[PDB]
Amino acid sequence: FEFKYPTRELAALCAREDFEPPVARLLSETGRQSRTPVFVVGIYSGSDKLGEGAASSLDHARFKAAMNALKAWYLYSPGENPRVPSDMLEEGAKPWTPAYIDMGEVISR
RNA sequence: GUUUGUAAUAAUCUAGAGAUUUUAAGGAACUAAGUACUAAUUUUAUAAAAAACUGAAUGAUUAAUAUAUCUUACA
Ligand SMILES: [Mg+2]
Ligand SMILES: [Mg+2]
Repeated sequence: FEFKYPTRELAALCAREDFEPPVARLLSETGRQSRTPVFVVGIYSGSDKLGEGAASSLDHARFKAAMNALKAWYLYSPGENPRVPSDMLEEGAKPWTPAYIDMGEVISR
């Protein structure tokens, strides 16, 4: 994954799914006014925590938190060893259950 | 200035080694001041690499974008 303006893609995702607008919140911090600080930022849509990222800058920590929120959306997995439609060709197989079909990747500014 | 000490020549005196006068003379490693007389004097000698990170405050300038499609315009 290589993101470009991940903060806009996450705002567009929440808008598409009708989630509350994403708000970045400082969960923890230490070393502000130092050479290697640690800002732990978490992006919430209402009261639910979507993603979190820890970086040495406030902006970077906010971008890293949005990227991790988008990865969690794209890297959703129903299971590690899921059934494949090719399994029905092998006779003697259980009935096929409809799989999850996504709408498509978010297109943002 | 300080220091050393009264040069030579000349005049006079002297058995003659010398004396007197011109003579506070003539010198001088030194000190101070003044003076550009001498030397600081040959056509871009050498070295020196040169503005970090995060937060905060406060400015300037700017596409600081994405998706679909393969034709579009001119002649
Ligand atoms: Mg004297
Ligand atoms: Mg700096």
